[PDB]
Amino acid sequence: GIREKIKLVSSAGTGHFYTTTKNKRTKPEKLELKKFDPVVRQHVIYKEAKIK
Amino acid sequence: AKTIKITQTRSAIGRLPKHKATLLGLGLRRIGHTVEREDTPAIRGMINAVSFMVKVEE
Amino acid sequence: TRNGRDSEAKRLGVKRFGGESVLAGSIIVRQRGTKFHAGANVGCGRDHTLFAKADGKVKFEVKGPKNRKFISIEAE
RNA sequence: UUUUGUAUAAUGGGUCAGCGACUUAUAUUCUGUAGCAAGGUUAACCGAAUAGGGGAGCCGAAGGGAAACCGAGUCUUAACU
RNA sequence: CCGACUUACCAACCCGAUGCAAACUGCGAAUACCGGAGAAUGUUAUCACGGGAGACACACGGCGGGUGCUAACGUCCGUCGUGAAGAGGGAAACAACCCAGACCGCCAGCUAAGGUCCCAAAGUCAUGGUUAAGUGGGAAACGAUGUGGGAAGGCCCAGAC
RNA sequence: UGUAACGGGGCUAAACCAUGCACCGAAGCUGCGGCAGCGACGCUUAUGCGUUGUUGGGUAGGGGAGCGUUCUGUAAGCCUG
RNA sequence: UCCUCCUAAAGAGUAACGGAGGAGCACGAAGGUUGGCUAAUCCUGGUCGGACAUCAGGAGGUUAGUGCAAUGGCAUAAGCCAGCUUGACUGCGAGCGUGACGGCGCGAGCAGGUGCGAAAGCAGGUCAUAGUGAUCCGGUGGUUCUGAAUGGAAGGGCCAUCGCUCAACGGAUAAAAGGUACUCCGGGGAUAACAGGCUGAUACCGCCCAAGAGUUCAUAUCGACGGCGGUGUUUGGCACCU
RNA sequence: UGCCUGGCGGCCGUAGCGCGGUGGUCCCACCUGACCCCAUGCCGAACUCAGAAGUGAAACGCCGUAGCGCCGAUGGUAGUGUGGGGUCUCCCCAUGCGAGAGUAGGGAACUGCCAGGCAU
Repeated sequence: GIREKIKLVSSAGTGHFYTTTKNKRTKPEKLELKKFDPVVRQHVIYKEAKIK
Repeated sequence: AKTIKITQTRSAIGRLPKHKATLLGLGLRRIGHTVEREDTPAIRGMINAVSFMVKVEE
Repeated sequence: TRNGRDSEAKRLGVKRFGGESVLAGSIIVRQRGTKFHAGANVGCGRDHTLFAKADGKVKFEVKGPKNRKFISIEAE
């Protein structure tokens, strides 16, 4: 179970976040995707952050 | 109406559940009990189903 | 020994047989592969489950050049 | 009595007489019965007193939601066919 | 280097013929299961809600099997019957096998399984065969001019054994 | 331990096979009389009464209806030298 | 604890310290869409090149491949290649399947917004089935929902999520190994040791065929390779009696 | 209404291979050329565009042919539900259902809609 879990924080300034897993040894670069933000009701860019 | 007489000739103690249900469908209740039923394919099939223990006279 | 393990039964098989009136969305058969293929008014779910899309009576038939078993929902 | 199963060579009793085991208090649910009925009922207490007074309270006729809140509607959801 | 022939040797693929498989299927039942329609029968036998349970050690017999030695009144499942929780009659006796389900009384009748010489109720019943071992009234591989019935075959009054 | 592998006596059928007709045989079924439960049906229901089907083996257990015993009211009544 | 086949008796389900194998992961592409393609193996020819690299043609028709075990699928490909992308969306869900329950699983369609495609349409993860942990307590972010006189706040709620090889995997606690012949109590022949019972693998004693040993000659006496029984008789098997 | 060709089906081998023959007026296929539209992990082979000099050689369609594949009775066999029986590891009887394999045999598809070309 080397694949550890992370969270994708929205760029819209709202505190919303998705959650998923990634292999930090073979993909060191950050993750960026367009996901739906239900607070603003628009598809915004989500950026990878520390799960904490 | 072309009826026939069915008479139970053997006990239903050790018989199958389906056999007991067939006997109840025919209306037989004990050994020697005779009932009169219509001569239809359904009654004929029930008789043939439990033919070893009933006797039909026509 | 080393042969004591087994898995729980998945309760597969045909759940609604031919000529049975069903409501829309009801499962007809739970299968592993595509043993039966979806016909008219029947959809194929994520795990290859064939489900009715409209109310009617189930119809089994053999069709296609590969003699595949199709399930369709006859109009009612 | 216990058992799948006991004449069992499985348990108990020598015999007789007396005594010996689902009760009592307080709460809760269901059934029957009696009173009153969208109402029913009082507890401590007063009282020469199982009467009468006492409605402090409890249950019911409204519910939804975690809640503010709304209400024959309410919750989810930005909003529900 | 190429190679040379044949040698009671093994042998891929393919072709023909013949088997085996629970974890093989180009085939494939009977049953069982689900649904629809119809008639008859059954004291709603069916389902839902509420009050009270008990039970979660099962046993044998038939059929389909795993495991064991195709051992066990062995063990574990499916399904039915019986016992559990069920008396009566039969199998000598014998919860589980066969016949059959006890509301009570009768010094009445007919039958089931099983029987009919005596214990002990009922045929020393009728017709035609078989057995000579008390076989019936416990058992196998194998051995034998025991004996009854049937269809052929080889040698034979140019003489068979 | 004693015949001890028909239950026994005994049987050349009183064994076996095939056919047929009798009879015995159970708390099964039928007859007669009696008690009780549940459904149809009708009475003028004493709210249970004719007929009528049909049911009545039973452990754990569930439901219903009772007998009898001591004490209290009825009861300073009633029975009893 | 979970997954696949058989046992499993042609619907479902079904046990054993039954027969065989796997899982406690992986993937920002190995997911979505559009467009395109067809393997395994063998023969022939060809420089290093070889039984086997890459090339051309033929036979073959999925015996190949699927991220991994097995089963069921798959050519319209679910298998392989390329372009663009995040539907690995948020709130819901008619109606079913499977569970005693907790729960687990399939699902068209509605609303907003998105990707691919000209479009019809497809997309709520991966061909499907393993890849997992209830609750309590505590941590982080968002939201006046709540806030014990009032206004805040602390704490609590809701939404999103984290921390258990709690692996004895429905988890007794955050936290736990041994001896008793010094023993002791409540029970069970529900369960072992002795003996009895059923059976006879094992043990013992016979019998069937006869290659051979016996100078020649199977059967005077033995008898290989094999076969069929008897006794209850050793060690057992079962747990029916105590 | 007759033949041939093309497109979309019904059906999924009695419909599929193999062998021999045959077809170009139209249709279809190979064919000619590639600045352009578009394309090759190289290549106008595929995909794409602009066309008609040549050929039915390949492919494809049609016809014939039993060397295969395929379909397939009747009868018998195996299995089995119910009841009964035996010498009970396995069978038999009454009754109902009844295969698989194999045998005789069948078999070179049949059909619907539209369009084009040639004859009536």
